[PDB]
Amino acid sequence: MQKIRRDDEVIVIAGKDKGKRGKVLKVLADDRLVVGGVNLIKRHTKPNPMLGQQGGIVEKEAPLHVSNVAIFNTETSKADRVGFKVEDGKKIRVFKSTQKPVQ
Amino acid sequence: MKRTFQPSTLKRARVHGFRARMATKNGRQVLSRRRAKGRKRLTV
Amino acid sequence: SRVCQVTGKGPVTGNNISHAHNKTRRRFLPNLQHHRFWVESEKRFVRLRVSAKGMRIIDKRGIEAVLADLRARGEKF
Amino acid sequence: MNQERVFKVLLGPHISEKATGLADGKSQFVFKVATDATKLEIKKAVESLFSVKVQRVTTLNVKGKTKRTARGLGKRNDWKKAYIALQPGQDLDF
Amino acid sequence: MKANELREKSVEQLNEQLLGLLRDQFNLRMQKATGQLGQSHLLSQVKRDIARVKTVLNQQA
RNA sequence: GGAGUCGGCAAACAGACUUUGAUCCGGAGAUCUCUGAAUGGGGGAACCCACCUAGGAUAACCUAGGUAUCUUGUACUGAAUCCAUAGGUGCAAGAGGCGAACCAGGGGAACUGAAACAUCUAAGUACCCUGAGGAAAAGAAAUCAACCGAGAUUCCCUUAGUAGUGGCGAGCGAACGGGGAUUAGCCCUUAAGCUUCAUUGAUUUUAGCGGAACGCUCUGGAAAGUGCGGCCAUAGUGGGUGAUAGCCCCGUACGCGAAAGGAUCUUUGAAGUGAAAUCGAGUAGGACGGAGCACGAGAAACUUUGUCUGAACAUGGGGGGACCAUCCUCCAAGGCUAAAUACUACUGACUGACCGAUAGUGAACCAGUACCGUGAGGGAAAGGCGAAAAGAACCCCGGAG
RNA sequence: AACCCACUCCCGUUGAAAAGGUAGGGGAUGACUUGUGGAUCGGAGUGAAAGGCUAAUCAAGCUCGGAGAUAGCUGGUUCUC
RNA sequence: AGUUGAGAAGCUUGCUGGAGGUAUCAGAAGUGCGAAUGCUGACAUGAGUAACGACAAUGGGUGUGAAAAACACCCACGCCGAAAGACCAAGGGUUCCUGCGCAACGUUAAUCGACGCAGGGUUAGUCGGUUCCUAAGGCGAGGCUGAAAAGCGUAGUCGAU
Ligand SMILES: [Mg+2]
Ligand SMILES: [Mg+2]
Ligand SMILES: [Mg+2]
Ligand SMILES: [Mg+2]
Ligand SMILES: [Mg+2]
Ligand SMILES: [Mg+2]
Ligand SMILES: [Mg+2]
Ligand SMILES: [Mg+2]
Ligand SMILES: [Mg+2]
Ligand SMILES: [Mg+2]
Ligand SMILES: [Mg+2]
Ligand SMILES: [Mg+2]
Ligand SMILES: [Mg+2]
Ligand SMILES: [Mg+2]
Ligand SMILES: [Mg+2]
Ligand SMILES: [Mg+2]
Ligand SMILES: [Mg+2]
Ligand SMILES: [Mg+2]
Ligand SMILES: [Mg+2]
Ligand SMILES: [Mg+2]
Ligand SMILES: [Mg+2]
Ligand SMILES: [Mg+2]
Ligand SMILES: [Mg+2]
Ligand SMILES: [Mg+2]
Ligand SMILES: [Mg+2]
Ligand SMILES: [Mg+2]
Ligand SMILES: [Mg+2]
Ligand SMILES: [Mg+2]
Ligand SMILES: [Mg+2]
Ligand SMILES: [Mg+2]
Ligand SMILES: [Mg+2]
Ligand SMILES: [Mg+2]
Ligand SMILES: [Mg+2]
Ligand SMILES: [Mg+2]
Ligand SMILES: [Mg+2]
Ligand SMILES: [Mg+2]
Ligand SMILES: [Mg+2]
Ligand SMILES: [Mg+2]
Ligand SMILES: [Mg+2]
Ligand SMILES: [Mg+2]
Ligand SMILES: [Mg+2]
Ligand SMILES: [Mg+2]
Ligand SMILES: [Mg+2]
Ligand SMILES: [Mg+2]
Ligand SMILES: [Mg+2]
Ligand SMILES: [Mg+2]
Ligand SMILES: [Mg+2]
Ligand SMILES: [Mg+2]
Ligand SMILES: [Mg+2]
Ligand SMILES: [Mg+2]
Ligand SMILES: [Mg+2]
Ligand SMILES: [Mg+2]
Ligand SMILES: [Mg+2]
Ligand SMILES: [Mg+2]
Ligand SMILES: [Mg+2]
Ligand SMILES: [Mg+2]
Ligand SMILES: [Mg+2]
Ligand SMILES: [Mg+2]
Ligand SMILES: [Mg+2]
Ligand SMILES: [Mg+2]
Ligand SMILES: [Mg+2]
Ligand SMILES: [Mg+2]
Ligand SMILES: [Mg+2]
Ligand SMILES: [Mg+2]
Ligand SMILES: [Mg+2]
Ligand SMILES: [Mg+2]
Ligand SMILES: [Mg+2]
Ligand SMILES: [Mg+2]
Ligand SMILES: [Mg+2]
Ligand SMILES: [Mg+2]
Ligand SMILES: [Mg+2]
Ligand SMILES: [Mg+2]
Ligand SMILES: [Mg+2]
Ligand SMILES: [Mg+2]
Ligand SMILES: [Mg+2]
Ligand SMILES: [Mg+2]
Ligand SMILES: [Mg+2]
Ligand SMILES: [Mg+2]
Ligand SMILES: [Mg+2]
Ligand SMILES: [Mg+2]
Ligand SMILES: [Mg+2]
Ligand SMILES: [Mg+2]
Ligand SMILES: [Mg+2]
Ligand SMILES: [Mg+2]
Ligand SMILES: [Mg+2]
Ligand SMILES: [Mg+2]
Ligand SMILES: [Mg+2]
Ligand SMILES: [Mg+2]
Ligand SMILES: [Mg+2]
Ligand SMILES: [Mg+2]
Ligand SMILES: [Mg+2]
Ligand SMILES: [Mg+2]
Ligand SMILES: [Mg+2]
Repeated sequence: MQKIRRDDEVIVIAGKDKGKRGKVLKVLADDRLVVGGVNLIKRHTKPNPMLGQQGGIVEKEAPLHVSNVAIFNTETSKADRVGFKVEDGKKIRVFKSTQKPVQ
Repeated sequence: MKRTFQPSTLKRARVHGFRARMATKNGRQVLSRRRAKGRKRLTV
Repeated sequence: SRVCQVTGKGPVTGNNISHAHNKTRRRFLPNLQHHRFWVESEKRFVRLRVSAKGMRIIDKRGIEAVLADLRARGEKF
Repeated sequence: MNQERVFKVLLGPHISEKATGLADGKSQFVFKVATDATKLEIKKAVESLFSVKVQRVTTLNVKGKTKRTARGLGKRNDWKKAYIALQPGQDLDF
Repeated sequence: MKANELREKSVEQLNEQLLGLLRDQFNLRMQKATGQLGQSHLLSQVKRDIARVKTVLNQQA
């Protein structure tokens, strides 16, 4: 089971945005994630009149590696690793420091 | 000047064709020796 | 081919040695002829390509018994 | 012919400027059909589905154009065509 | 069209179920030829429906 | 299982799929065009033309089955010819083709060496052909030894480059006897064993599950790196994350897991086989021509056979390197038998004082491809932006270059 | 004349062409010329016979194997004192 | 670039480069290249030289175009006409037509093209095949022969020219 899921609450560790918070938007393959509000780029695309039209300069996020973010423990307010807890009938993700469920 | 290769598809299929190699065991080993090299053509 | 029906003898190979001891390949062939044998329990002649040594066996063991051996081993004479 | 084959013989109308001229001046329609469709099958299928009275069908086989690319020489699919002649006045609408 | 719902019928009214899809598969190809098709996914979906009916139609014996 | 997905080059634009469980992974099942042993008949492979039966239409057909040859058994029938033999039909079961090496046979070179060359060597090699199996073959003394004894076959080390053999030239080359790997014998007054089912249990295999421990500071685009202090260990020289990570991620040590298929070892019921009937006759021995034995006719014993002959019956027969006498030791002309042994086209795991794009496979890339040849056949070149496309909006010269 | 052939000169020889061209030349109802399909081949085929031809290769084709044949013969053999 | 040794060589630094290197002493070599008419790529000299492929032959006007000796049209010249015209077979396989193009191909330029891209185009009871029949020849149930592969051949069934 994935430790970092979609629509999570994470925090950036390592990278230029080290210390920012956001929510996971897209979980790309080959271990890359799109986290809202971090790693912003500007893309310049020719608005050629051929084949309709196109945009100019755009702002959008750029995927960063999956090992550069961690779950935010919003009780101690710091990055924590996670584990998988014994099942009543199903696995649940829990924090390593406090052994408490994450949602 | 007349050159050596004067094409014809009927005389091509009756000498080098698939059904001409499968008639004799000496031509059946040409096919096996070509299926082992990995050829894509394998027959004229 | 040149194989005795009742004994299975077939051609073999060997050498010719000249006085200077030159060796060349050769073959030894069985001495086999066609011959009709009277079969009493069938009232007709049966023709076989048997060797001369195969006739000595037929004379000794009989012909009805020899034909039985050929029948068992799938010989169509 | 089994009713399963009835729907598997016609593939669609053929769109061209020559087909549009025939559909007006001679009441003749051009279709794309299966490569193993005989003239008898096409005649029965057009009447069965479209509810018309076809009078004659001709047929021709079209080769696949061969195109050149950096990785070799690829070619398209051979297909079949049929000119279907209807009665003097009626439309082969869908 | 789940195969569970398909086993609730009989061969007599499954064969008309297969004929109903042949209309639908044909009509969608007539629209595609003229270019006035908007529901492009329906081509690949109808193909799967016929294959499933023919699957169950083989299990009755 | 647990949330994304509609394979890649290869990106884009639409249509969609779903926590009422998708894509994905494993077991089983269904469908499985045409050609190819190709098998209804032909044929220039991927094409052409049919027949019979059952069912369905009414027009110019549809659906499902079958129809090659040969071998074996069986039922019917029936030529010269009276009877029956050959033959002709219909049924059942089996074979056919492919595959790198290994195995047992059939046929079988030459270059070369001898500083020439014939006998000899290379060599029973290369090559061609035929069968079988996961192994094959050989196997239970008509064997050796030497008057003391051993005890089926197969493989390894010695004996030993020794005794022999050889235009006694170049060369070829044992055995006896020792040390080991393996352990096993049983039948023709019918056995061990081997198959195929039906059972009694166990173990593996085809997917997966959990899996411990790091904070602060400096340089820097980015910290894993500097400095300071901790924690985990049956897990510390694994891979990669924006530079060098036991504690960031995937893993690792270590424990768990199979609706259902495959395999193995297991007890006991059955059927079949072993299987040749009754201890071995055209057999042992002999003459001529060959082959094999380390042994090339040599004092040349022994095995085998193309031609021709040809015994005795346990007070009998074979062998002990010409031959004879005496002693010793075995019982041929009927069979079955595991392990130790050979190989790897194929799959998995780990490793390397192996290569790092003229190297390593011919081939890191859409390579047995492009290209060359009528064909068999021959056979290339060609890797790297950046951490992330953020791959250069907009203006000017220029042919809307 | 067409068609088949190739006696002379010159050009061309890195050619327009790995055997031609322009001028003349021989046969042109025959032992003639030609299309299509078929048969014979490597110590073998075929030859009105030149050892000629058998896919631009012939006093023994091409291809892959024995094979890295053999070479008392040429050539080459890499840093320092 | 400077410097140190008798030599193969060593060391210290400036610039480029952007992630790996290996002191000392031992251990293994695919361990040192100017030659082999050596092998593979790249690049020189000849040299801006020979040649631009039948010596039927071209001259103006207009148009398009960034740009016309070569493109399209018009007037006027030349050449073939038992072909240098038209049509079948073999062989080839989209070279056919239209719209948009000029990087490369065209022995020069190109607005043109048998060139690039994308669409379109081949309609049969009588034409040519297939189905029917056979020639040379091929294969060939049984059969005869042959170490094995296999050879020949009967019934038969393929094979047009
Ligand atoms: Mg021929
Ligand atoms: Mg070719
Ligand atoms: Mg010899
Ligand atoms: Mg037609
Ligand atoms: Mg295709
Ligand atoms: Mg078939
Ligand atoms: Mg056939
Ligand atoms: Mg057939
Ligand atoms: Mg077989
Ligand atoms: Mg032999
Ligand atoms: Mg020799
Ligand atoms: Mg020597
Ligand atoms: Mg010599
Ligand atoms: Mg010598
Ligand atoms: Mg000599
Ligand atoms: Mg020899
Ligand atoms: Mg087997
Ligand atoms: Mg055995
Ligand atoms: Mg015995
Ligand atoms: Mg022994
Ligand atoms: Mg004793
Ligand atoms: Mg001498
Ligand atoms: Mg896990
Ligand atoms: Mg962990
Ligand atoms: Mg690490
Ligand atoms: Mg950290
Ligand atoms: Mg038996
Ligand atoms: Mg006996
Ligand atoms: Mg005995
Ligand atoms: Mg004897
Ligand atoms: Mg004798
Ligand atoms: Mg002898
Ligand atoms: Mg001898
Ligand atoms: Mg001597
Ligand atoms: Mg004898
Ligand atoms: Mg004896
Ligand atoms: Mg003796
Ligand atoms: Mg045995
Ligand atoms: Mg390479
Ligand atoms: Mg490099
Ligand atoms: Mg290469
Ligand atoms: Mg001519
Ligand atoms: Mg001549
Ligand atoms: Mg002359
Ligand atoms: Mg003159
Ligand atoms: Mg003349
Ligand atoms: Mg002349
Ligand atoms: Mg005259
Ligand atoms: Mg004359
Ligand atoms: Mg003629
Ligand atoms: Mg021949
Ligand atoms: Mg000759
Ligand atoms: Mg020649
Ligand atoms: Mg020769
Ligand atoms: Mg010779
Ligand atoms: Mg050649
Ligand atoms: Mg050649
Ligand atoms: Mg050599
Ligand atoms: Mg050799
Ligand atoms: Mg030298
Ligand atoms: Mg770096
Ligand atoms: Mg590194
Ligand atoms: Mg070192
Ligand atoms: Mg070297
Ligand atoms: Mg050099
Ligand atoms: Mg030198
Ligand atoms: Mg050189
Ligand atoms: Mg030179
Ligand atoms: Mg120059
Ligand atoms: Mg000059
Ligand atoms: Mg000059
Ligand atoms: Mg000049
Ligand atoms: Mg000129
Ligand atoms: Mg010229
Ligand atoms: Mg020209
Ligand atoms: Mg002009
Ligand atoms: Mg002008
Ligand atoms: Mg001109
Ligand atoms: Mg004139
Ligand atoms: Mg054609
Ligand atoms: Mg083209
Ligand atoms: Mg054109
Ligand atoms: Mg144009
Ligand atoms: Mg230009
Ligand atoms: Mg140009
Ligand atoms: Mg074109
Ligand atoms: Mg016919
Ligand atoms: Mg005939
Ligand atoms: Mg024949
Ligand atoms: Mg036969
Ligand atoms: Mg016929
Ligand atoms: Mg015919
Ligand atoms: Mg004809």
